[PDB]
Amino acid sequence: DDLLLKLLELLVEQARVSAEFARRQGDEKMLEEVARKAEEVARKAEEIARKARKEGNLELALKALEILVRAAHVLAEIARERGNEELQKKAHKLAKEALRQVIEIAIRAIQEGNLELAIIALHISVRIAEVLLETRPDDREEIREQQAIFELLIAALEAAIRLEKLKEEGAPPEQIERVAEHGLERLKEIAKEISKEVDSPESKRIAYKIVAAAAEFLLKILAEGGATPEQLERVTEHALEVLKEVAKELADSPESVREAVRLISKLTQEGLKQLKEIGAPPEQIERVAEHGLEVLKEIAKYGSKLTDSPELKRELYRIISETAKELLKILAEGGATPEQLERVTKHALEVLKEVAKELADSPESGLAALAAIASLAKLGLEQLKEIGAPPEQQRRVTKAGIEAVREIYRYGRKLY
Amino acid sequence: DDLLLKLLELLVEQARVSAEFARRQGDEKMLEEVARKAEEVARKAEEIARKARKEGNLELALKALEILVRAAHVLAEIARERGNEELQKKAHKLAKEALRQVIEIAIRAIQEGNLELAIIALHISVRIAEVLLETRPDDREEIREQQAIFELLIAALEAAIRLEKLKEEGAPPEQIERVAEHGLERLKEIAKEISKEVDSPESKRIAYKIVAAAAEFLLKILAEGGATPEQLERVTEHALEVLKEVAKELADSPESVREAVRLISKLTQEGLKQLKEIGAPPEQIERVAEHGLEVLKEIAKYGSKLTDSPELKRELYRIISETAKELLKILAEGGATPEQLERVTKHALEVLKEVAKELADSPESGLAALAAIASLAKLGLEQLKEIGAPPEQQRRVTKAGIEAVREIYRYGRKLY
Amino acid sequence: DDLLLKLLELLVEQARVSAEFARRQGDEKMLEEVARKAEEVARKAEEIARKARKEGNLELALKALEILVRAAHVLAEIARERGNEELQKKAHKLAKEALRQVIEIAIRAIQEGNLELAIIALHISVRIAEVLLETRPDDREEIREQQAIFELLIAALEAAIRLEKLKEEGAPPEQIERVAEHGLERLKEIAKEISKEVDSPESKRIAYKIVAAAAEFLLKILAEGGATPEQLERVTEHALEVLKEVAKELADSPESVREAVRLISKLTQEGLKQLKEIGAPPEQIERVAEHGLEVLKEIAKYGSKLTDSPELKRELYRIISETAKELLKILAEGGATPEQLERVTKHALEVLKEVAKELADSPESGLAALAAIASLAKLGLEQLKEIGAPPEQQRRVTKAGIEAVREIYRYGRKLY
Repeated sequence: DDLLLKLLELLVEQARVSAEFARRQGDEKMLEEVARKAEEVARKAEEIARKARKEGNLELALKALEILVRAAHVLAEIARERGNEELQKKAHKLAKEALRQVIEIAIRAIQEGNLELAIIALHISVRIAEVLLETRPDDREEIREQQAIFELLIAALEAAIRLEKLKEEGAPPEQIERVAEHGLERLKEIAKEISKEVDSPESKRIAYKIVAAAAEFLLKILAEGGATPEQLERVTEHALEVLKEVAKELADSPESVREAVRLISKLTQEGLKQLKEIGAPPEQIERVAEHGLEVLKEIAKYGSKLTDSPELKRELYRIISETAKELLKILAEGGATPEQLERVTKHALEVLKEVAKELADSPESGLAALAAIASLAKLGLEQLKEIGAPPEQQRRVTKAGIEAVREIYRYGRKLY
Repeated sequence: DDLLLKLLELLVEQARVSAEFARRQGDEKMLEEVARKAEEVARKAEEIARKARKEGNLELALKALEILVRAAHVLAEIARERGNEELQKKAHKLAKEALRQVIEIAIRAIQEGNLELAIIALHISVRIAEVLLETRPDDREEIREQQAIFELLIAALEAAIRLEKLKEEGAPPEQIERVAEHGLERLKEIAKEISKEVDSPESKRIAYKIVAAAAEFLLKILAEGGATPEQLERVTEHALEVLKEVAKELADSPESVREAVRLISKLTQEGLKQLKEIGAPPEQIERVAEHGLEVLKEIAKYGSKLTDSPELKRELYRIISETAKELLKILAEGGATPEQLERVTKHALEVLKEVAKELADSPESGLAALAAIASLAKLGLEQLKEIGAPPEQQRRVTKAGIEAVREIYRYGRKLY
Repeated sequence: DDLLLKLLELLVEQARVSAEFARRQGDEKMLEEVARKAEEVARKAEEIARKARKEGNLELALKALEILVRAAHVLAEIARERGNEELQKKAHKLAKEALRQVIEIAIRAIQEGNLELAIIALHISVRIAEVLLETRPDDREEIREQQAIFELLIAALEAAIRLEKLKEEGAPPEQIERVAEHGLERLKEIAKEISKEVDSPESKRIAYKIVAAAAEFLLKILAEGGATPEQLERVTEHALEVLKEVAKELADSPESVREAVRLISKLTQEGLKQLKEIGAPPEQIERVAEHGLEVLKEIAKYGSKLTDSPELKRELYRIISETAKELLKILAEGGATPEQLERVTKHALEVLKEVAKELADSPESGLAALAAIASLAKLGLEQLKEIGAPPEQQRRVTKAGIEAVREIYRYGRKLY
């Protein structure tokens, strides 16, 4: 592929030189034709960039974005002197989209755990900032949002590199966890200040996603560092608590709540999977599971306060049920006893019951939630079946399931 | 070697920085001294560049050209603000020589087929264009000729990179052939429009060389791709036809014809070489040989109608005869039956006779043509002897030789 | 590692782009905040640069310096529009310190033989020159000193790369020596002209260090080139002689003598190491030893005119004695006869006596000179003991030592 990108660079640079020449000559027809070439080059680059995004070669994607930056610069240089607002609109929107895509790449680079790609991407984002700055210097809010995003990314990167070097240097876990907490606290404070600054929904969405990625990166490097599970658990709980606080600030929209749950659940699941891989005693696993479910429930409750969509409620509840199913599957893969599984299953059902009691407001949603509860009970009983649990355990869980179903039906009879 | 080039770079940059300083001081003596230093640095670079050209390291030559470009930039920048026309004339001429050399390198990069070298060369050609643009705001025509050349190189690269990828992807040879034709026909019509747009004989020479190289590359990549001989033959005809059409526009000077036939001969030689290498039946080879020879004949005629020089006529005859002799020698090395050898020998004698009938205007040119015909007969008889052909075939050939020589004398009898 | 500095690059770029935005907006508060941030970035960079200097990774050191120069550039670019003096004062001082450090690294890179590091250092020096030039274009003497240093480095590097090439080519050592001699003579004439231009003690100190390093490099490359010991000795004499000339021209301050002596001693040591490793006859070693000591005494004699510092005189005598001790150590490691040991030891005592006669001016300085020659006598006797020289040789040397002490006491009786 690289030849095509290099050709597009050659083309776009030629378009720049031809445009500077055409500006010296006053040739509006050449300017029009190179503007067409520049748009078509940008189209070729965009089409290739989506292909690179599909295949996951970040270097090519970033290079394609740099071509898009260069093409935007040429288009903007033309649009500036021509006064053509449709070119200015196109370039500005393309630059916004590039900023979005490079931010997504930056999040992905953090998620994959190589910081050099993120740094390069962030450099390209500063080029995007230069293009944006020449495009619209009066949108101080966009600039400041990009700066906030950048500042957060830099803060995350500073913690990331510091931690990565402490790991490579073989530092004592006590120093590491003090640094990690200081990182989380600083990130939280920065995010909290950013939440005072900004009002773009997408900026907040991005911000929380970055924070979540920063917590996940900490989790990854800390876990690869091989620290004793007690430290992993303590950092995890602090991270979940921070994530809950920062969500309680930043989340106030359909997508933000849905994504916040998706993130917190993902990070919970990841952390529990790390505890499973290190071979932690099930007591710690169960504490993380409960504390995670409690946090999730508190978030679900918080998010629900604004709500008017049964559809969002349905998907949220579905995600909560998927979370419970995943949690039980992790304990089962972890070789947990049926008595640990029933304790967890009971708490999970009780959380589901409480979350249904918060969320539910129609018979239709009541049925859907009930069906989810029932499906969880089915999977839970299927775990007890797979471990060959005594019939009393099966009866206990089944009765609890029936009782929860009955109580939710009593609430359903109040709603209907 | 590169350390010397690197010192020359930093010397150039120090000349730039010291020239900023000297302008800020008003130190005309320092400007004179650093201008001498920059000329001498350029002289070192020019000698090293010609050394690199002799050794065939394109990277060194290109880097040395970039040094020459940077050196020219500072020289021209000083000369412009000084009003020094001798330095301005030196810089423009040197930059034009650099443009020639980079174009030749770009053609060589197409010939060697590593398109990354062609990309790097093309990038340096953009740098040449930038310095030229800062040199000549007035000669927009020369700049536009360079742009046309660049656009042709770009078109060639679009075909080249498309084809390279299309064969990396292992596509149907027929789909490849449709793309290759679309490349050639687009290139040809572009070249025709370029032939209207430009007027420098050398620019047209360059353009034709590029077109020839584009066909040559397509042929080489297609043949290395293992496409069946029918595709090679079809493309070869189309390529010859293209070369013929563009030559019929461009054949306005002695060396233009000489080059045109040389390039047609090259394409023909590569054609037979690939048909030999793939193991095609001599049936295809002999058809292509006839095609190439008759195109050559019609071009040789056409160029002769546009021209008068005795030495050109002599050279054209010589080249045509050497071409025919080499093509017959290739067919004989290709192991074809004696029948194909005599068929081609007869056709070649007829071509040479027609060429004599077009060219000949002095007893000396008659004798030279006769001597060439005799040399062709000698080589033909030598190949019939080496394959051990029946004596009747040998006699048939020498009789045809005498008959041709008789007809040459019957023409010459009008002049003598 | 590098990523830390890359974050600093991002912060620098961000500081620039935000400061250009803040200049479009009139945001004095942002300018103040980013200026503080840029100073803190420079603080981070300075500490990292000290760490790199300690670890001796020159690639990192040069990277860190370049990024420091970038940080200085943005700091100055902000301070210029602000009209702030203290930032300009800081930047100018820091840039001079960076120039000093990069020059030291350039000397070290000449020592470590990979001239690409010296080229990168030289590139950074040109970047420093741009920063200095945009900082204070009226401080022309500093710029001209940097130019003199650059010119000297260029002269050295041109000889260096020429020798590297002739050595790699396998040129006859006589031609290499002719080139090296011409290099040294050219370097001396340059150093003379530099000494006619400059008056900064540090500039002369740097200059002489560079000259000494150039001779040292020439010696090392010629020795690696396998030249016969006679050529090494002839070059060594020319080197000592030219080092003496340039030292005498440049030196008018205390540490300059101490360093000059140290450098001459180093070049003497390196020469003796070559003759020892190649297995030269001790006759050549004894010539080099005498010639070095003779020159050292000429320099010590010259230097004695410049100051009354007792500490300096004691240091010079100390270094002279260390030189004699090292010379004996090398001669003994060379397996030379007790006759060579007495020949050299006698000269060593005598040149020490001359050095005492020139330098000493007090009872305390007499006792120091005495103490040193007595220490030399102790080592000399220890060498004659370790080689197992016959008691008569031990006694002959011991009496000569006592007589040197007697002569020193004859002077001591006039000093007290």
